[PDB]
Amino acid sequence: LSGKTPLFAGSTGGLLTKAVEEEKYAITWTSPKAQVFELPTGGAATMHEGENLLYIARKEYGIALGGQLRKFKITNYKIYRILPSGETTFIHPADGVFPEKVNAGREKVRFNARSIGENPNPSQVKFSGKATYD
Amino acid sequence: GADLTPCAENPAFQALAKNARNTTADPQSGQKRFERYSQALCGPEGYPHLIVDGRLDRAGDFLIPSILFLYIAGWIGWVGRAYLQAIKKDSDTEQKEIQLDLGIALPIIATGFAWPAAAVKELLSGELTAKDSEITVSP
Amino acid sequence: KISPVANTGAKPPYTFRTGWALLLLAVNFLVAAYYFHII
Amino acid sequence: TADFLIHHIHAFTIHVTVLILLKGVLFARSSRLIPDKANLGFRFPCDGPGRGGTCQVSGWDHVFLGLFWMYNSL
Amino acid sequence: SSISDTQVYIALVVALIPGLLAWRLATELYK
Amino acid sequence: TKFPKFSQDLAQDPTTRRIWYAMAMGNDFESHDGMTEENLYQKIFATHFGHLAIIFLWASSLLFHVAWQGNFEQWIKDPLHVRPIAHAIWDPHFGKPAIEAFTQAGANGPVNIAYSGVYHWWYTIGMRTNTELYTGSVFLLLFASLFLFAGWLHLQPKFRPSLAWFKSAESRLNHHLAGLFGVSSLAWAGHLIHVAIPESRGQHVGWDNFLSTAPHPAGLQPFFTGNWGVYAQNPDTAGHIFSTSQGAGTAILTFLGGFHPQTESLWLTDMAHHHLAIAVLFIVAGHMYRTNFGIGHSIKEMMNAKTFFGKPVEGPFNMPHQGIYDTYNNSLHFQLGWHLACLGVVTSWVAQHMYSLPSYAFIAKDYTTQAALYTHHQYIAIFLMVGAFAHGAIFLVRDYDPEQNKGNVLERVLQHKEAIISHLSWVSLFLGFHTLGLYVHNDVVVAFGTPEKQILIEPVFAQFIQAAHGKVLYGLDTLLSNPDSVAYTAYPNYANVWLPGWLDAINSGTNSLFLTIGPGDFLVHHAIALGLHTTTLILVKGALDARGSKLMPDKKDFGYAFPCDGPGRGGTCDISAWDSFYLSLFWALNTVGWVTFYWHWKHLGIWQGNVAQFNENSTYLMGWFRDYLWANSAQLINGYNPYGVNNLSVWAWMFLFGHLVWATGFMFLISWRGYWQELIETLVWAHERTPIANLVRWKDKPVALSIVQARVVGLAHFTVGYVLTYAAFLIASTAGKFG
Amino acid sequence: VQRGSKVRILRPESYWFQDVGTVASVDQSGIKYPVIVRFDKVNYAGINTNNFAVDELIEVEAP
Amino acid sequence: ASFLSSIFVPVIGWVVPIATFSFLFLYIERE
Amino acid sequence: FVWAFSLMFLFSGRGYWQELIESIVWAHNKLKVAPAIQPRALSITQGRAVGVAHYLLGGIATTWAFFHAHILSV
Amino acid sequence: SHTVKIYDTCIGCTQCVRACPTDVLEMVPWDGCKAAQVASSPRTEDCVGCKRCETACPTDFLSIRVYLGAETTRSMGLAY
Ligand code: CL0
Ligand code: CLA
Ligand code: CLA
Ligand code: CLA
Ligand code: CLA
Ligand code: CLA
Ligand code: CLA
Ligand SMILES: CC1=C(/C=C/C(C)=C\C=C\C(C)=C\C=C\C=C(C)\C=C\C=C(C)\C=C\C2=C(C)C(=O)CCC2(C)C)C(C)(C)CCC1
Ligand SMILES: CC1=C(C/C=C(\C)CCC[C@H](C)CCC[C@H](C)CCCC(C)C)C(=O)c2ccccc2C1=O
Ligand SMILES: CC1=C(C/C=C(\C)CCC[C@H](C)CCC[C@H](C)CCCC(C)C)C(=O)c2ccccc2C1=O
Ligand code: SF4
Ligand code: SF4
Ligand code: SF4
Repeated sequence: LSGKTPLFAGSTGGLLTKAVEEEKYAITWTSPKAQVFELPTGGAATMHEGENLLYIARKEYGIALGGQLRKFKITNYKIYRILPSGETTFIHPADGVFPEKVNAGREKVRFNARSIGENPNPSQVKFSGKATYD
Repeated sequence: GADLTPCAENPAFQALAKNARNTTADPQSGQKRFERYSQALCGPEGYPHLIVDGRLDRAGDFLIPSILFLYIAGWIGWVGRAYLQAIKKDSDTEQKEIQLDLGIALPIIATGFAWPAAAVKELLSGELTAKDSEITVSP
Repeated sequence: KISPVANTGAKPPYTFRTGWALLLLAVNFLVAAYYFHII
Repeated sequence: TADFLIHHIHAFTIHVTVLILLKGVLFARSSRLIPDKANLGFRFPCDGPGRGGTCQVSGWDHVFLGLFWMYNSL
Repeated sequence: SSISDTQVYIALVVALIPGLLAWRLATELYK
Repeated sequence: TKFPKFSQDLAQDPTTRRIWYAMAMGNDFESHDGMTEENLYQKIFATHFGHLAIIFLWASSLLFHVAWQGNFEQWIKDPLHVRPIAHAIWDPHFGKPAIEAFTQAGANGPVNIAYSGVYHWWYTIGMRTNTELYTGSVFLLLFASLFLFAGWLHLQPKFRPSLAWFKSAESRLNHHLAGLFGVSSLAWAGHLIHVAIPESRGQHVGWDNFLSTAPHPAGLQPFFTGNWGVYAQNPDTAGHIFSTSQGAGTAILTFLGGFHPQTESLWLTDMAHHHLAIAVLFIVAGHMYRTNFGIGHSIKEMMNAKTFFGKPVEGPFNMPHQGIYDTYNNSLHFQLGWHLACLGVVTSWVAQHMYSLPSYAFIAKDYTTQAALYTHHQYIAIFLMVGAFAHGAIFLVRDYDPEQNKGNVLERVLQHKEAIISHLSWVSLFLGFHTLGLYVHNDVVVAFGTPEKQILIEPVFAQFIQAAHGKVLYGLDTLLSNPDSVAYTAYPNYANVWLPGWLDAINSGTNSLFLTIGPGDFLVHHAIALGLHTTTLILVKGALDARGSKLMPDKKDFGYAFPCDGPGRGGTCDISAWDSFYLSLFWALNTVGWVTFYWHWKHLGIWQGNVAQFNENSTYLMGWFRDYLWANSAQLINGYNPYGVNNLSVWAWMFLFGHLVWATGFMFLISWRGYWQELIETLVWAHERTPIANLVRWKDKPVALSIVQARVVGLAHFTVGYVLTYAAFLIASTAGKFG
Repeated sequence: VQRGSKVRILRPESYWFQDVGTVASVDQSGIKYPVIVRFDKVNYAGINTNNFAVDELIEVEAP
Repeated sequence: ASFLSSIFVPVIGWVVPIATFSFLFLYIERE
Repeated sequence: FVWAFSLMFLFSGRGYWQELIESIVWAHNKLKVAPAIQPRALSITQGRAVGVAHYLLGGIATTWAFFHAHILSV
Repeated sequence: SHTVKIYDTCIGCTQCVRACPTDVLEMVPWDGCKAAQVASSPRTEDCVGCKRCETACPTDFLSIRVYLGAETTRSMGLAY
């Protein structure tokens, strides 16, 4: 990962021991202009003119931040999951496309080819290791 | 009749009548109140006890109040039911519920004196009840 | 929509329902008759 | 001795009332549980049963809870 | 006025018998 | 982490929720991972044995402390004026003034007075020394150990019963009715005749001499011959003194039908005759079914029958009961939800009788035991009743199969449930607007100094029940009040043997048998009506709507106890059928407030002789507030006054105790989770950022309580404060006055 | 069903189950639930319209 | 035989909770 | 009374009350007294607002009358 | 942890994916002739269970449900 940290004095709201012993998340974005943006956990910060990088505790902070970045006409925001062993994984735009847009590569997952009323009764599925939502 | 006596002969009733505590501006309202309750039945304490059994001797307790209510209450329901049905035929239904169309309501409020006749008419043949099928229901 | 949510299968007189209900009603008046000292 | 206790009781109830009220002010914008609380608004019931449950997490619901401690204090 | 002392100690020894069996019933249920 | 062996999901939980949620469903064998139907029944069958052992061990406790730390032998010589002792106190926290107060009932140490009434129980049955109670103590320990071994045995592989053995329903009814009800009833008449009747008459019968000593002089010749009338020839005279031979008789079975004059309790000879007739019917009742031999009824054939003598008929009473037999057996929650309701009714049935028809000796004059025993059972009647619907809802969510029923009677209820839930609302509303308005009209009217203007109405037709039993006080002159009527003098067979003694009991006025009813009694029964109609409205709704509703049709997929469906669709805060139970338990507790305050205040006027204060002041609600609660709480709050400490110091502490436990629940009900979770996160920050305490750390991540278990914790808090506060007030108000 | 008619839906787990609503449009395609219906009464969410299949709709009145 | 209460009461108040909470705390935290 | 009436809204939830109104709406559509304005249970934050309003009103009004009637006698 | 099941009543409005805070839902192409888009839930491990997706659905009842289940660090929204 490469980028600059946003300029802010620091805050109690931020990374805790989970980042060291468990997963920590990181978010990248590139802005043409330096503006003040509210951080996910309290406070405000400025953003450099190129390759801003921020570390965040959970995945929810990044997309919540990305929604704020979209207000400033920024869309090249990516999120990474950094494990304690240093393994990094590029996740949120898993493909070059965003999730709301459609792309041919993706496949449907846990799609129930029926209406919700057609699900079986629970008594019909007991002591079988299955559920009605299957 | 249970552990009671006629109030006019009950001494505890007469004991309270001397100090009646007139309610309205009329000075004799206290004595007049006890005088008219001389008909009912009081107990040992001296307060009157009504009997809603249905005896014609004591029908003014509950029965006469009963009939006077239901004629009044059915007026309110038949009026509300008819006013609501009249709105549904019109286009702007929800607004008329808040802003009453008095042109439609007061003719309906003029009726209702004969709500029992309209009730039996809808019961014997009409729209007093919708079918169980056409009504909405949970699964 | 396997089973309908509304029942069916009856006719206007309802003999079985009235026959048993009127019996339950006949008892209620017999009890009232003893109270009113009709019997 | 009785007034030493009661005056401390007053300080106890007052501090808790400030705790409920001051918390809603700072955490109305965002929280570790919910970072986008501002977009939902000042007056929302929750964000959902997820995260274990997010019930009475708004700035409004803090005022609702604090009003009970107004009664307990005064 | 009260029961003898010896009768009390006997009841306590008898109480071990449900106890040893209560442990056996419980451990068997966990399995 | 493998603590929940029954669930792998909770074990794979880093949070604290695993510890709380694991405590909950450790008893839910249906949700236990990899539980087959065979192991489910086999595990349930063994658990019953451990439960039965806890009962007998608990009973052994009551017999041991009274023998070792009790005054039963002294209480017999003067039962009315001697207080019974439950057990002894040993608290290092007590001071010298406290020990001085609790040294009561003629004891050499701090001691508790008993209010269960069990001193009156075994005395009537034939116990007269402390050694006899000790033999019962050691007997029940071995009797309990017998069951604990049986539970371990039936979990071993060879002795594990099969699934078909559990579903053999026609057999179980045959043995329970004939054996568990009948033979046990038949046996109890044996003890009454061999042990209780003579020892009430003075003769000491025990294990040493019961084989030699005869209950009746004539022996068994009148029975086996058939001349049964001999046993009822010489009855105990009215002047009989209990546990003595003065005015005694030789009869072992009689039908005197009334109260013993001295003890103000039922004739014990009738109780011997009582259980005889019941055991005969029960044994006769047992043989209905088709256990193995072919002789008897098959429930499945009777319920699936669609043919009367000539006509083709839908079913019994022309109602389709096609698939109810398999539904009852296959689904245990239907059984449990059913059996609790049957037991819940019986529990109230007990309470309604024991104060009116006291069986045991001298309980009628031990006023405190009568009240605690009444409040005991009716509180327990609720949880059994409220608990029945909770399982009836789970059955609809877990075990109910519509394809099996398919036109069943049970299918029809789900089809018109809206009329059931709707009309219940009208009945509840129709009562409360009127029951309150009449209480309020009478309350305001007395406030303005015109009590004559109250709406007092007599409970007319309720006297007709009493007048049909006697009770000349009203003057109705109906069936049994009428000497010339047909029921008074049975025309074909003038065998009204109960009528002479029974009429004397009602028309005495001293006992609590069919007490006088007044106008204040009228309004309270309708309040009790409002409690029961509305409590059913909540439970009936939750069960019938457990499967689905227009707001959340797919409710069966989630389960009985899920928190919510989410904010959308206007908000879904208590959709789950579990939350219907949660709101129902608030009512059922309130009903007994309406029942027991009515019981307690009505009886207090009688025990004190001041019947007028209840008949007059129960109309306006200030009377219940003033004459009952304010006046009777004087001795309680004065339990530990600044000047000294009396024997009622415990109740005052318990009174204020449950007050706190009542209100700590309100936090969990009012304040909800998301506020607390953020508060916890701040504490997690500080502990991870303290200089020295950073060394020690949680292994399970702290997490605020879930939405559902918070509602659980609030009920127990609400209920424990409900139970403890009133018990302290009920006992102290009665014990302080002793009448 | 032809556009403009009134149809009573018989879909369980639907707010307007056993209620009448006007068919606003139909899609001549292979899509499941092609019909589009408009009800006067609103959902708990305030949506007022939802697509259904042909079998669930029965012709109460003509167009 | 009143000395039994001096031994059996505190065992319930101290020895029972200490031993039970001690074993349980290790049992729930086991792996 | 008004204090205890508050506890209806604080303890309960909107999900129950909407389902109860549903069954009641059926009886009206049966007798054709159905309201044109579809009835809905109170919003979540409203049910909390309605409770605290009664909780404080019934609470303060009590000590209001107790303070008055007691001190006015003396 | 939590399961997110999607049903045939989808219409491809995409309001669900826009509402998700953790990006658990993706849009995939429906090979049939219904539309060129139907929802999916591939990254189901990051589901917190906030039910925002259900509030955004325009169906008479949901084309997408969220059946809660086993809890994890990601589902419980714990930053510690
Ligand atoms: C049998 C049942 C019964 C019940 C359920 C009640 C219930 C109540 N009484 Mg009543 N009483 C009952 C019987 C009763 N009372 C009285 C005489 C009485 C008086 C004179 C007053 C009440 C008050 C009250 C109400 C409290 C006011 C309020 O705001 O609500 C809920 C209350 C709260 C949320 C506040 C909690 C209660 C506190 C603050 C009391 C604790 C005092 C303690 C010393 C402070 C500790 C320290 C701090 C940290 C808390 C409460 C509804 C009134 C009141 O205002 O009391 C506070 C009041 O003035 N009652 C009498 C004798 C006639 C009887 C028999
Ligand atoms: C009538 C009461 C009762 C009964 C019969 C059971 C029965 C059962 N519970 Mg249980 N439970 C109960 C109440 C009860 N529970 C209550 C009130 C709670 C709290 C809500 C729980 C919480 C709970 C959990 C959390 C779990 C169970 C489990 C189990 C099952 C396995 C055996 C067991 O408990 O481990 C045996 C337990 C012991 C503590 C072993 C020691 C035995 C006793 C307690 C001590 C006896 C020794 C005696 C005092 C000392 C003197 C004798 C000495 C001389 C030797 C079994 C079916 C477990 C399961 O998964 O089911 C398969 C499980 O995980 N239960
Ligand atoms: C600081 C306050 C305090 C404390 C600590 C105590 C302590 C005690 N009092 Mg006491 N008392 C107090 C104030 C206090 N009192 C006051 C102010 C009064 C009024 C004057 C009294 C009046 C009083 C009387 C009259 C009696 C006591 C008794 C007792 C003893 C009961 C011991 C017992 O049986 O086991 C503990 C008792 C239990 C019931 C167990 C806990 C119950 C919980 C709720 C349920 C159990 C399951 C649990 C939740 C599961 C987790 C644990 C499990 C893993 C093991 C104990 C020494 C009794 C006594 O002498 O001892 C025999 C007695 O008869 N007290
Ligand atoms: C008598 C027969 C009986 C049987 C066999 C069962 C059995 C069952 N019930 Mg059930 N129930 C019963 C009676 C019964 N109940 C009654 C009478 C009621 C009415 C209150 C209920 C209400 C009820 C509900 C509402 C639910 C069950 C559930 C269940 C299942 C799970 C139990 C569980 O989670 O562990 C038991 C767990 C516990 C934590 C029990 C102990 C908790 C008590 C209240 C603590 C009290 C605090 C303390 C001890 C007091 C301190 C005193 C103070 C002075 C210090 C299980 C099949 C649950 C389920 O999912 O069913 C499938 C469920 O949701 N039942
Ligand atoms: C239920 C069982 C139980 C029992 C038997 C006791 C017993 C006792 N408590 Mg106690 N307590 C309990 C539960 C119990 N508590 C609970 C549940 C709570 C929570 C509310 C408390 C809270 C509590 C407080 C707050 C206090 C006590 C105190 C006391 C002691 C007062 C004795 C006295 O008259 O003054 C004292 C008389 C004396 C002769 C001096 C006492 C000397 C101590 C007890 C010696 C202990 C030796 C110790 C165990 C050595 C172990 C070493 C070994 C392990 C190597 C007594 C030993 C009081 C105390 O100070 O005790 C020291 C005290 O202040 N308790
Ligand atoms: C004659 C044969 C016989 C007898 C005596 C029993 C007896 C019993 N069986 Mg059983 N059973 C039998 C045959 C028999 N069974 C057969 C053939 C089968 C196979 C079909 C089964 C299958 C079976 C199962 C599967 C289970 C039992 C269970 C039980 C026990 C129920 C709990 C209990 O104690 O209730 C006692 C009940 C009474 C004493 C009477 C009813 C209660 C009334 C209300 C009381 C009387 C009223 C009176 C006023 C009360 C006053 C009280 C007094 C103190 C003042 C009980 C010990 C259950 C159990 O506990 O597991 C061990 C259980 O799970 N049995
Ligand atoms: C004293 C407190 C109190 C009161 C009065 C009520 C009253 C009611 N509850 Mg309830 N409830 C309470 C506490 C209370 N609850 C608590 C603590 C809980 C636990 C959460 C519940 C849980 C609960 C559930 C779960 C259910 C109820 C239901 C009901 C209704 C039953 C219908 C009935 O009998 O109508 C009688 C109604 C009354 C006596 C009140 C009418 C109002 C007054 C008398 C007239 C109004 C005029 C007003 C004074 C003037 C306006 C002045 C101006 C300022 C606006 C009724 C409205 C049930 C329901 O609604 O089904 C129909 C239902 O399902 N409640
Ligand atoms: C075989 C047989 C017959 C012989 C019968 C004979 C010659 C004796 C049989 C006696 C019997 C069948 C005795 C019953 C024994 C059970 C007893 C005695 C105890 C039950 C106690 C219970 C259950 C618990 C009681 C409790 C305790 C312990 C208390 O102390 C307080 C009360 C309570 C809590 C209730 C006859 C010739 C007929 C016919 C041929 C076959
Ligand atoms: C206070 C509070 C908390 C926080 C409470 C917490 C974290 C519990 C802390 C209590 C600790 C664990 C001590 C409790 C000890 C008990 C006295 C004994 C319990 C042990 C039994 C198993 C015997 C919630 O999480 C919550 C959630 C939803 C609605 C309301 C509330 C709520 O009111
Ligand atoms: C009772 C209750 C309801 C239901 C309460 C309702 C529906 C209140 C309705 C108040 C009035 C009576 C509605 C009708 C007003 C009429 C216009 C009055 C008729 C006009 C004449 C009086 C003139 C909730 O919605 C709720 C939601 C969340 C938490 C708790 C609760 C809760 O406790
Ligand atoms: S309990 Fe809280 S989170 Fe759940 S539905 Fe109600 S308001 Fe929303
Ligand atoms: S919001 Fe729901 S119905 Fe609409 S496209 Fe997404 S999953 Fe399908
Ligand atoms: S519950 Fe939350 S994370 Fe899961 S699909 Fe809905 S909005 Fe997305």
